[PDB]
Amino acid sequence: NPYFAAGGGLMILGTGLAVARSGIIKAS
Amino acid sequence: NPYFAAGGGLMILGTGLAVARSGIIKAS
Repeated sequence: NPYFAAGGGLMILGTGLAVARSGIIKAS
Repeated sequence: NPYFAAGGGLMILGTGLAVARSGIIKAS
């Protein structure tokens, strides 16, 4: 679990990257 | 985590490859 609790964090920050790219593109 | 922190980087550069192929095709 703790060695593989980072996959969820990378998925979370990747969803954040997609929301930021989408929202960032809308702002631009 | 650090042994598997490369899966996120490969996914990132693969998304970059898709954006570059899409954008590169548009430029061509």
